[PDB]
Amino acid sequence: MVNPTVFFDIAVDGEPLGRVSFELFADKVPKTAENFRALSTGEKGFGYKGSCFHRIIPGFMCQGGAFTGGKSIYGEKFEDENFILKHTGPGILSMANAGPNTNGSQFFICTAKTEWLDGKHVVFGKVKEGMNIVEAMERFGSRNGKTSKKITIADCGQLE
Ligand SMILES: CCOC(=O)CNC(=O)NCc1ccc(N)cc1
Repeated sequence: MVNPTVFFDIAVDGEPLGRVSFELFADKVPKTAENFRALSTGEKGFGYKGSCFHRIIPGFMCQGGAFTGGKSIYGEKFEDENFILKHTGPGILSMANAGPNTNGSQFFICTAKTEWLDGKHVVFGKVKEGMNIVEAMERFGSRNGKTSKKITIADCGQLE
């Protein structure tokens, strides 16, 4: 089977910035890819639509996925599936966590190589189209992650 592709339409204080799409590496991390895919379509009855990027650190990453801390599709938190894929550069999609085996819905998009996270955060996808949109988002962050405008996922879903 072809790896899934999903998309986010990004808005800044309600004004459209464009569409970002992601390849999900289901061939290496099937359970982790399936969680993000289903949260993007809304098929379990909840997910990423309407949520914000709450933590943005320029030169590092954009983090989102906490909706009313977030939750996985497998009921609160699931195990680290593997560490096959590494944090190799801009556009890498990886799971946020609060220690071992604490994956939920929160995720981050890298804007640099973040090798110090290897073996602790599960990498599961990469930006395919719209990397410049992620770079534009990054400009609304700060040292501590606070955003100066409301950066939201206005819409989301599956393309393949
Ligand atoms: C670049 C990645 O940096 C972090 O992951 C920092 N930790 C973090 O935000 N922890 C909060 C959190 C709570 C519950 C779940 N499920 C996931 C995350």
